[PDB]
Amino acid sequence: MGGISIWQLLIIAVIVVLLFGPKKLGSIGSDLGASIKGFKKAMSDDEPK
Repeated sequence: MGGISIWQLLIIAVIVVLLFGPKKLGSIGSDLGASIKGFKKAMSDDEPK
C-alpha cells in the first residue's frame, strides 16, 4: 500500500527520470557519485573476494 509493491517503484522511478531527464540526472549522479568513487578506489588495494 505504502509502496512495498516493486511495480510501484518502477512507475515512480520512470516519472522522476522523465521530469529530470537523463542529462540532469547524469551530472547530479556523477557529481554526487564522486564520493562513492573514492570508496571503491580505496578498497581497490584490498580484496574481500
